[PDB]
Amino acid sequence: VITIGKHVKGYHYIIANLGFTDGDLLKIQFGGAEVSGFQIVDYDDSLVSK
Amino acid sequence: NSIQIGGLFPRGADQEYSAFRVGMVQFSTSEFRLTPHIDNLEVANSFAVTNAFCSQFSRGVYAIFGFYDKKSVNTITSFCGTLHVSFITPSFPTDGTHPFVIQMRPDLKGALLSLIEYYQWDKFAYLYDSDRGLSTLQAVLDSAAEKKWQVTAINVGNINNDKKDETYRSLFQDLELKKERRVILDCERDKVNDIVDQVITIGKHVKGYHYIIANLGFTDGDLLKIQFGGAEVSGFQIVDYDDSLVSKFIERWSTLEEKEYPGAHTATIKYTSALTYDAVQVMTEAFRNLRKQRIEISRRGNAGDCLANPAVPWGQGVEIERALKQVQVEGLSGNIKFDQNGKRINYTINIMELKTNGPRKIGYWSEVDKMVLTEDTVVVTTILESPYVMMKKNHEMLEGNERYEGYCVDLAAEIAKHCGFKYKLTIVGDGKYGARDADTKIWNGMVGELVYGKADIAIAPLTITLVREEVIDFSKPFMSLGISIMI
Amino acid sequence: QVTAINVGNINNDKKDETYRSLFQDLELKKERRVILDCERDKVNDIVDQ
Amino acid sequence: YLLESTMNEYIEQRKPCDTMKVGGNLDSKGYGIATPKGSSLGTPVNLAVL
Repeated sequence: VITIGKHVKGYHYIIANLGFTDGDLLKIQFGGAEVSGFQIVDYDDSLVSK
Repeated sequence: NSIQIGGLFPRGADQEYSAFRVGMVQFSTSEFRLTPHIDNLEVANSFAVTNAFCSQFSRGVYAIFGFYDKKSVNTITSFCGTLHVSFITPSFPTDGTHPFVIQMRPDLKGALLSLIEYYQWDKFAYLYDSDRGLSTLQAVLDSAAEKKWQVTAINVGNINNDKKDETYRSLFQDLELKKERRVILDCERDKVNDIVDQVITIGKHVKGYHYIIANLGFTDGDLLKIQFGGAEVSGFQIVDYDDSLVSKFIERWSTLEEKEYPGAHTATIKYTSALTYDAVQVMTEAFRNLRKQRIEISRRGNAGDCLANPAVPWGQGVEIERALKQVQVEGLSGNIKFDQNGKRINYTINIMELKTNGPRKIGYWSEVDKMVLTEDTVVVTTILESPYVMMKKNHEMLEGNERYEGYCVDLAAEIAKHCGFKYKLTIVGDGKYGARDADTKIWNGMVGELVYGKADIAIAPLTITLVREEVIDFSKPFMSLGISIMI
Repeated sequence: QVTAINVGNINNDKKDETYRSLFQDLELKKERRVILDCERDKVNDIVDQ
Repeated sequence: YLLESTMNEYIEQRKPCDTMKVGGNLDSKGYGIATPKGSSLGTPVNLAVL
């Protein structure tokens, strides 16, 4: 997507699996296209943080 | 005849050092020998340039090949003026008239200025680097006043690697508030590859943007990562691989050994190392020409140190540079013709542009002529009718193809450009609209140009009829009309 | 909107034709505000012009 | 003098003003771009007309 340049503002993506922060995501963090997703492991929980 | 010269090479300048030895093997001749005596150093430390200069001058040399940098260039140009030792170099051109300095790099600033009006730019930014001097910046700031530009020049060199990514976002977020679509990058390899990696990450290489990588290696850096973006990328290159003498080199260059020549087994060669190979031809050509004139300049008297009070030249050094300036040979970049100063003239720079298949070549540049756009329609038959096509009151005043105007003339210009063509209106003034005649069947007027193939397109108030439809194709009707009575 | 112009490379033969050359180019734009970043030898040369 | 309708309409708005379109249309005809039979440009023109 990046190499053809299809992550600028106007586009939208939904990564439909349970790891949204699992894959590399920095390379589209600053593009302009909004990226949504799904995650079950919340690191804000204490038992996860432990 | 072992002519001894000297070498001042930067630390980590590996491919130039290999491209040095390639000419030392090929351009070695049977009748004399060139003794390199190469030293290694860090080129920005003017102490380290100095004692490496005075070491070889204590050894005694006839010429010195080596690199300089911005923080050491005046250490070089002062010493070669003083001790009269000629200096051949591929680095950036010194500004001024310096004796004993052979710049192997061509100037760029005319070609860069010539390119901008070709794209007809009025407002752009200019990301520059301090490492190669400020000469290219000073030229375009001279040029921006008289030719009405709005140059937003931003220095970019003083950035530390711990905080690169935070700065370049803050750099280009400023340009979006300015709504800058056009950018000239003016750097070496590494700062281009850094910025292009930051252009991609923020996503600023889609269609609508345009870049000009203003140095002599356009295919030198990695370019695949913006080949498919959408933003048009232009650039400058002196080493054309379509030339046979280059192709003879590359097939020799690609076959070499890595541990014998680091960076040799590649498909391309960088312009810095390209001129490194080109100068060894020029260094060899002098001592061919020198003994051909039989000017024996063997100053076997001991040169002594560089700190002589007073420092004294040696007049056979005047003999050397006149041979060095009077050399016109052919190399990888092209015609190598010098001035009295030491700068290059009569050279070519290939204006290249990046398409999806790769780097193409849209022409070359010279001193005598500007950008020579070395690349590699329809003929409108109509008639002037009000308000379709009308003869302007500025007939002799306004020249060109806006000499006719009207409703059809706008719609002819709409229909040529959305399709891609450019119009050529030429009116056959016979007056007849034209039909298939009785007893002879000759298409008379506008159809006489169109059916008989003397024109291609016909934008005109012409009626599609049955016998009209058979001979030639038509478009859709402009408007719906009818036969009307006029009294 | 900065117009930066090198006045450093001006030589003594062509002063009254070149110092007249840029100010009319300023006057063709009507530039009204000038910063001088020079040494006093060049400053008094400019103020005389 | 019978002629084209919008050609007759243009002279009526131009100001010698002594001309008059009377009645209405007596036919239906079409103003189309004459292209060669099997044109090099016609099929791009045909959409760009539309």
